[PDB]
Amino acid sequence: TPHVIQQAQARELLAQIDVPQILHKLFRDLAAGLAVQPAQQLVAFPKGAGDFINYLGVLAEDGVYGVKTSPYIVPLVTAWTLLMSMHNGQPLLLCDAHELTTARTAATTALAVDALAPLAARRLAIIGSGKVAQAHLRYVQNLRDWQHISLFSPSLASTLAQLTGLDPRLSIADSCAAAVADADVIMLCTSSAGPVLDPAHLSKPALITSISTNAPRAHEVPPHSLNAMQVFCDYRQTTPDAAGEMLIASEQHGWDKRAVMGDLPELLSDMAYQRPVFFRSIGLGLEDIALANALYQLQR
Amino acid sequence: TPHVIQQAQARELLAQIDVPQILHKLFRDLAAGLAVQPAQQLVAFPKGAGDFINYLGVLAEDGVYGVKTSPYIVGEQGPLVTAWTLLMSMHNGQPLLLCDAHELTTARTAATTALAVDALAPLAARRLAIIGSGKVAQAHLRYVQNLRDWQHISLFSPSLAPATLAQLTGLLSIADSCAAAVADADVIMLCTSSAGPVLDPAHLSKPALITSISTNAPRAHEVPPHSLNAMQVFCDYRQTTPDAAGEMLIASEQHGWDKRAVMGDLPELLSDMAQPVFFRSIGLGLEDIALANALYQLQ
Ligand SMILES: NC(=O)c1ccc[n+]([C@@H]2O[C@H](COP(=O)([O-])OP(=O)(O)OC[C@H]3O[C@@H](n4cnc5c(N)ncnc54)[C@H](OP(=O)(O)O)[C@@H]3O)[C@@H](O)[C@H]2O)c1
Ligand SMILES: NC(=O)c1ccc[n+]([C@@H]2O[C@H](COP(=O)([O-])OP(=O)(O)OC[C@H]3O[C@@H](n4cnc5c(N)ncnc54)[C@H](OP(=O)(O)O)[C@@H]3O)[C@@H](O)[C@H]2O)c1
Ligand SMILES: N[C@@H](CCCC[NH3+])C(=O)O
Repeated sequence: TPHVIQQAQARELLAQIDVPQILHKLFRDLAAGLAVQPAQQLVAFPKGAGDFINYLGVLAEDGVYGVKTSPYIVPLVTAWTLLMSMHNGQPLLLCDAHELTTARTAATTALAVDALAPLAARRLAIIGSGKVAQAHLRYVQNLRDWQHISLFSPSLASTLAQLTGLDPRLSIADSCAAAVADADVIMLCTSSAGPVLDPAHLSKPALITSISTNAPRAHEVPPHSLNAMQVFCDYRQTTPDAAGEMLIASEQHGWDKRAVMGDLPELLSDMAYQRPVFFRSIGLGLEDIALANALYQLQR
Repeated sequence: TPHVIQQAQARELLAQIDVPQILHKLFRDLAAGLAVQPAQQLVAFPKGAGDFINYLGVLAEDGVYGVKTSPYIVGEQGPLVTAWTLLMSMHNGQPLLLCDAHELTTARTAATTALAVDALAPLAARRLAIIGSGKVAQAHLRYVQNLRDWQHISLFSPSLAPATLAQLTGLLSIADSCAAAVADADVIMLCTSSAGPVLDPAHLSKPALITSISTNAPRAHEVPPHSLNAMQVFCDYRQTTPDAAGEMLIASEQHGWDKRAVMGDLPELLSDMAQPVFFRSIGLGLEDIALANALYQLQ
């Protein structure tokens, strides 16, 4: 120790791990106080040259804690996780967490789609076509008897067989509105700073999920729309004070956090469709540390 | 890369670097805006198991940032405390060095206090007292030895009243009490692992420079916090440390002390911008990142 895991081996090890299962466990443990989610810290480089965020997790029950450091340089974004022992204070693992991040994000949304989507859902929209959107598809393509799956990004008109080759039910829409038309579940998987979908423009109640974080107060629905949605999120205690649409809604549209009807801890320990349903994830250090730990236990 | 440097190798490379040099440059560099010193983060483990502190630094000059993590694991008769520094690249966002920072830390703590003693002690200061006799006290004694014409050096810990004879004779007396050790002292260096007061600046026979370094508890402090109201207060970095240093937090919360009485920090002292004297060090990530980066340059 410490084992140093570069990208290739990390991906090989990633493939041998049930991320949905690991995060499922992590949330029930968080619900029971067996894991602790510390605050993130963000530090700007001088002269616009970029930022870095440190994400933390304490897995008390497993006797490990960690930091993922993610620099954004000018646009290069990497991620590395250091796992430390709570028993002897020594480093266990230093792991390239670039792919681990993508997986946990999609698997976290996935857990929320499983807990929240109505059992008989048939139509799926994915907005965004990057790796996070593809992972989202990979991790939700089996959760329901989807008849139809729609995908839209701007760039998609102007490589297309990869996208349609991830599922036989997937077709490229020419517009957001086409993709989401008649959708039971809509997964917003974009880099967008600002709204990509108004829930007022829906033909029926849907489950809407959102993951965009790359911007100060980045958000994918209109902040006012939270007041018209049944609102869920990854963690009650952290996400409302950082999710852009949630801040803006509370500062300007009189939205109160107490309107949050459940987080994943509450959903997955059973403590938590006449209106649309909104699920917000912004990423939790605990997800990063859980995953790195799973690699560490696998690496032994 | 990344290189992993364990304890024994870290010490050897440490012997090859000029710590006071590096910290002098560093603190001038921080005053001039060329490096960022964000606040430390303390995270409690659940159920009284302990905590960790993460120290950050951006050395934008040398194209590196990093994080030193320091777990504090509660034990039966004393905490187990470690320190590992991860140094990252600002060009490609990859790790450069994961280094055991146990001894690096000891060195940058003593050297930080030596910078402070230089800039704050009377140029005609004669008698020196050191409270504590462990690794940190040994480092202090060896970094501050040629800063003044010391005519007497006294030293106290309750165990003396091994690896220090390795520093007794690395540079003069061992007192039988705290009081005896600090009689007529011009500079008193508190170099303990104490969580609470080891010296009351009100029982001194005359004014002195009093320095403090202990971080061996969430709010460790080596002087009664109320005493900060009767002392001219300086610290390593005024932007962050007044909000973490035990005695400053307690004084502010209960003794009506206010952080704006901080008459200077080290960036200010070593850029001529500053003004009984107390100096408080709790460690700063930049110091940690600077020293780690030195070891990385050596490879
Ligand atoms: N919540 C979390 O846990 C977490 C963690 C890390 C990252 N993230 C977020 O995940 C996002 C997706 O990551 P990625 O690697 O898949 O990124 P990416 O490769 O940059 O993909 C972004 C996608 O958003 C699409 N998009 C659709 N409508 C858009 C609109 N109106 N404005 C902007 N973009 C629009 C883009 O279309 P084009 O084809 O036209 O570009 C593109 O396909 C990141 O940008 C980040 O904010 C979330
Ligand atoms: N070690 C580092 O790298 C480093 C770096 C930055 C800050 N610090 C801080 O400095 C502290 C000291 O570190 P160290 O490595 O020198 O520890 P150490 O080797 O255990 O030495 C601590 C010394 O404090 C003495 N001391 C004197 N009066 C005391 C009192 N009233 N209560 C408690 N202790 C008293 C101890 O007495 P005995 O001789 O009777 O045991 C001992 O000599 C750390 O615990 C930490 O807060 C350490
Ligand atoms: N290892 C050090 C702690 C490192 C943190 C320095 N600010 C100690 O014994 O207390």
